[PDB]
Amino acid sequence: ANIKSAKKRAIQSEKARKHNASRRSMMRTFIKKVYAAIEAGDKAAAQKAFNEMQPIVDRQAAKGLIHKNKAARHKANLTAQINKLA
Amino acid sequence: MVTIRLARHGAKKRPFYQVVVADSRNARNGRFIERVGFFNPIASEKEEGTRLDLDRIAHWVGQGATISDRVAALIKEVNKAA
Amino acid sequence: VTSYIGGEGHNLQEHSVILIRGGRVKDLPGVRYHTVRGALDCSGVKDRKQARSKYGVKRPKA
Amino acid sequence: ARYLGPKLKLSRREGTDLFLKSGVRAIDTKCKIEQAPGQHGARKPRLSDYGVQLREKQKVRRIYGVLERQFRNYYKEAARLKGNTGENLLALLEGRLDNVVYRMGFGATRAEARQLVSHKAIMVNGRVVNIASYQVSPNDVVSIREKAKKQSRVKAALELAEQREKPTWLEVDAGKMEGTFKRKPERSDLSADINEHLIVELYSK
Amino acid sequence: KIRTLQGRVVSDKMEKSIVVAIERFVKHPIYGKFIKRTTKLHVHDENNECGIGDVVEIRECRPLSKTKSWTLVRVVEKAV
Amino acid sequence: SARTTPIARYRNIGISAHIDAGKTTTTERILFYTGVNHKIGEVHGITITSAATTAF
Amino acid sequence: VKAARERFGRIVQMHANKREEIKEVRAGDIAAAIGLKDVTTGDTLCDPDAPIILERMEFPEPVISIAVEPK
RNA sequence: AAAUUGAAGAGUUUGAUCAUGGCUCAGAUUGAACGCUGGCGGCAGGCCUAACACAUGCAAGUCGAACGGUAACAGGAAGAAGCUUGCUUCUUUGCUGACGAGUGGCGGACGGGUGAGUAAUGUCUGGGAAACUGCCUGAUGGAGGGGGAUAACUACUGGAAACGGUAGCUAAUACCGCAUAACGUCGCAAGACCAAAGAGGGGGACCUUCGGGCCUCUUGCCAUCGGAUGUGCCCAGAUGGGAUUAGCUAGUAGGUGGGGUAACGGCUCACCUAGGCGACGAUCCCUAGCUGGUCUGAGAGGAUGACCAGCCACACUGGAACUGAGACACGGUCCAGACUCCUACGGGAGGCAGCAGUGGGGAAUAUUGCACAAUGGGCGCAAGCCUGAUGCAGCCAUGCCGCGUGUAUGAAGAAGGCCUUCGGGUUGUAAAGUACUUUCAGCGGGGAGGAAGGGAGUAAAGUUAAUACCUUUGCUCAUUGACGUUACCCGCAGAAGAAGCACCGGCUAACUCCGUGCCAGCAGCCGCGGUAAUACGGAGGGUGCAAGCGUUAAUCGGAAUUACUGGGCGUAAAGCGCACGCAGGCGGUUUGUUAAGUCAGAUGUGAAAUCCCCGGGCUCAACCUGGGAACUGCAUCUGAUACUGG
Ligand SMILES: [Mg+2]
Ligand SMILES: [Mg+2]
Ligand SMILES: [Mg+2]
Ligand SMILES: [Mg+2]
Ligand SMILES: [Mg+2]
Ligand SMILES: [Mg+2]
Ligand SMILES: [Mg+2]
Ligand SMILES: [Mg+2]
Ligand SMILES: [Mg+2]
Ligand SMILES: [Mg+2]
Ligand SMILES: [Mg+2]
Ligand SMILES: [Mg+2]
Ligand SMILES: [Mg+2]
Ligand SMILES: [Mg+2]
Ligand SMILES: [Mg+2]
Ligand SMILES: [Mg+2]
Ligand SMILES: [Mg+2]
Ligand SMILES: [Mg+2]
Ligand SMILES: [Mg+2]
Repeated sequence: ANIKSAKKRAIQSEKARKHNASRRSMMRTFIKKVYAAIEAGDKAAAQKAFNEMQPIVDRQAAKGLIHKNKAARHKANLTAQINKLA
Repeated sequence: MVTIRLARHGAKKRPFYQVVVADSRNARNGRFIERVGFFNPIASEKEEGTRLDLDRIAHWVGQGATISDRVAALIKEVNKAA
Repeated sequence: VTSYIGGEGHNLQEHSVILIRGGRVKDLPGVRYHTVRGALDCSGVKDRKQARSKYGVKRPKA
Repeated sequence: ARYLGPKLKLSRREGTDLFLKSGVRAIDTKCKIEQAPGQHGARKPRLSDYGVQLREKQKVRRIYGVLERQFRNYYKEAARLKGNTGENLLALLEGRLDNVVYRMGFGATRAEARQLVSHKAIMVNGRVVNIASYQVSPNDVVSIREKAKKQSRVKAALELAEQREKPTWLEVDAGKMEGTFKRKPERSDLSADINEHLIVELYSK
Repeated sequence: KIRTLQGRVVSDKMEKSIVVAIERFVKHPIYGKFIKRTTKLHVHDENNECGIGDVVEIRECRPLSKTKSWTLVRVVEKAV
Repeated sequence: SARTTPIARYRNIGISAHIDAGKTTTTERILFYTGVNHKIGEVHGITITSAATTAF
Repeated sequence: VKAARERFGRIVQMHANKREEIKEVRAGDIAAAIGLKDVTTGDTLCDPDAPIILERMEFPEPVISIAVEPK
């Protein structure tokens, strides 16, 4: 980068990348656990995982790491699949 | 940011400004939304050098537009001198 | 291409770097361009003081 | 932008008076009107259909002291203007300032009229102009700066003014040397010896 | 109120979809002769209530597929 | 604007001699002695002569 | 010498460790100009008011002549 | 009133004619080049080639009124007072006027450049639904309580540089929980969950821990629902050439589910069906940014897409994402490829299709200028700072416009030149001389306007506890101009310094003499030159334009010479050797219906500029500009039903 501004933006974007990727990685795991419970056929634990994951996506939506409509899609289709199964 | 701005047309050394509503992210003589009025700082002093439709200006400022410093000087001057 | 050299006499030879212009010569078949006298290597016609601009002749002082 | 050559060769070319001299002496005394310039001017050739139209245009250009660029602009303006282009062009050439300066009596020649207008010697409605192409509108007044009011040349032109015919569309006052442009003259004001449709025939080629 | 186009169905083989041909007369830009121009559209058709040559009423809608943006409103004549 | 150095101070000289009499060596040494003289005054680089140069 | 009109600018001085841009050149000094359209050795560039020619120039006549063809 | 009301031909085939038919010219126009020549000013334009490579300098910063701080210069108190005349004021501390680097916020996705790619993830016109949207707005409400890190810094230390590496320390409007939770999200409902940040100014009673408490003003923060603006998506029509390109497609075409996008969608995946496009030109190949518009044309058309404005696409090339409201980002990151540069050889750096400029290519296209004075943009409470956007300046007759290079008089009419029937005319008022003038250019002086604002205050009103702080409006004061020695005006003297280019056989305005002798040469066409050349070369004379004049290049017109307007096919070019026949084109006549074509009205749109009309300002004009007209093109509603269609 040939400008102080661009240089500073490089390091800031690097920190933002790592920090945001940490939230994304930790977030996807809960959806993956719920999805695994789906063919695991559990009844209490499926809702347990859903109740544990529905708040974590909300912080992400609030800070904008994801979009609120994306979080709505996740929780809506997940609860649809759980209501279908249980 | 919708803003009230002046587009400088006319031959060089004799400006002539078009008072128009536009977007802040556009050039001075670039894409605008709709014309409001004009201004001539080289007016003959015997013919009017500032025409400016206050109706659309009021509509836009109530809509959420921003009036530039030169435009504000014009509103003040027209509302006092007439 | 082949180009025609107008005017009375010329000082042109092998490896001469000229500037040709358009214009077809009817009598010579195959010739469709003229040589601009007074530009680059081509010299002005000598003793031609009518229509000098046609042949790149500076105004003679008189 | 101006002809600096002889002023009687032009008149000899058309075999008619051009009013290019003040008129102190007779034109036929001062030169040979009926003989064209040059050693062949004794012989009268045949003027073609293009010849007569060119001849008339080139004549009018010498009467009114204009060049071809401006004269074509005048033709285009007259053609654009509603009415009859033939007279409209003459109306514009009348509206030429130095022309009305000549007409109202401040110059025995349009050449001297241009000389005077060039040196801020003429003002219109008080405002001084030095452009000879200045278009004069009806109800406008012209005069002289007090510096050039002392000039004897304008005084001498004053006596020739009433010697020649007074234009209708001009009202003058030699007392304080000021004139007024009533309205653009129509066709009949100017001499019928100048044909107008030849011009439009030429420029509608 | 809603817009209205009417055409003739030409292909019904696709499941829950149809192909509608729209014919209109336009004056030729250069010569002036009136020629018929044809546009074919893929129209959503649930329950497969269309055949071949049946005149069809269609309406513009959401993009329901890669090449389907129109839906059946009514069919006016059947079994030609 | 104003002449920083008086015209009388200026010295326009040329080093001339036979081949290998040491003309380049002398010009390089002169440039070095001037550079060191005006660098020591503050403190207690690639150099090429080519055409005419200036020094104090 | 060539009776022609040119303009200066981009004057440069040599300092034995760098070459430095200079805005003006005073009498009794040596300077180099860049972008001169038509100028040769022995040419007097002087103030437009006074066209002066100073001692012209002297060039040694050639002593060795060969013929060069490009190949 | 006014706003498209406008249309020329000529030369050339033949012994001669008519026709057909091609070629050429007379007209406008240019981002022009070159030849000759060249005074001034205004406005505009200025690499059409190599999207060739780039040296050098600038083109994107700001905010201490966010936070830890003080590196550097100016102070404040002290101080051995450094000091002796307290003359000099020689230490100390962010202590602050201010502020480097640092964290953080916002901007860097705007502004600017180019047209390579793209015949369509493009543009123009008209429609839509399934979306998002920083800053600027409007309303409803919250803004409580903590925690863990880390930069800078310290210590050590690697490095030539670029830049670092380990161990501690330090905050925040950085980060993260917790509290709260609705007109928000999910869920048929019950129910579950989601955020925040403070910072500056002043202060009456009280006030200690002198830091505070509290109160007031301004501003910022959080959630929602809006508006505006901007953007994404979809559909229809239109938007080059080629059949010596006829078949093309396999996520292909549709469907069911699952995933994914801000949003709908083979976006994507797994199955299932067997599609889909194409002669109304698919596929393939070549070319190409598109539009408003520009040139031309009577129009219909033709050519075109510089400048100005809208949109698109690109940023050494090929990819890829990250951050971010917004990018797959000209001056940001990673990888690969080609190229170049520095080096201590240990390793590093870069991308002018930004402003200038360089080389190279070319017939050809300019200065490494100034100012942020004005408009505008970014940041900031403001002042301010940045802005190669912009304003201006320089070069270029590159175009348009204007104006000058003198005015009047001046005769056997000088000299000389030219021809001459030796009579003369001729250049020619032309010159010389005589009176007048100074436009412009020079000199010296004066002299607007582009300048609004913003500061020091001064008064008045709101706000509260406040005659504080702040907000709003008048008055005083100093002022703010790069251009710039501005436009413009004034006095000097002198005509003083300012004309050239092309042509003269016909087309086509302009004619003789002398040289040569089918040579030399001219020529757009027809054609001139073989001893008288109005056509070659020179002179004289004349003609046409003019600070320009010619040639060349290119487009249209003339060309009704691709004929839609508006052509032909017996012999001039042109009826397939003939027939059947699909597609297509067209189709007797009446009754009813529909309203597809057609027509009427309305409405919305057809960006602005440009064009055209009437007016205004630059002394006029070019130029700038107010209003109109036009943009007849598209959509949608309502009708009309004679004709064509169903
Ligand atoms: Mg001119
Ligand atoms: Mg030796
Ligand atoms: Mg040596
Ligand atoms: Mg190349
Ligand atoms: Mg291309
Ligand atoms: Mg960038
Ligand atoms: Mg760059
Ligand atoms: Mg450049
Ligand atoms: Mg800077
Ligand atoms: Mg043609
Ligand atoms: Mg035609
Ligand atoms: Mg024919
Ligand atoms: Mg035949
Ligand atoms: Mg037959
Ligand atoms: Mg058939
Ligand atoms: Mg019928
Ligand atoms: Mg209808
Ligand atoms: Mg207008
Ligand atoms: Mg318009």
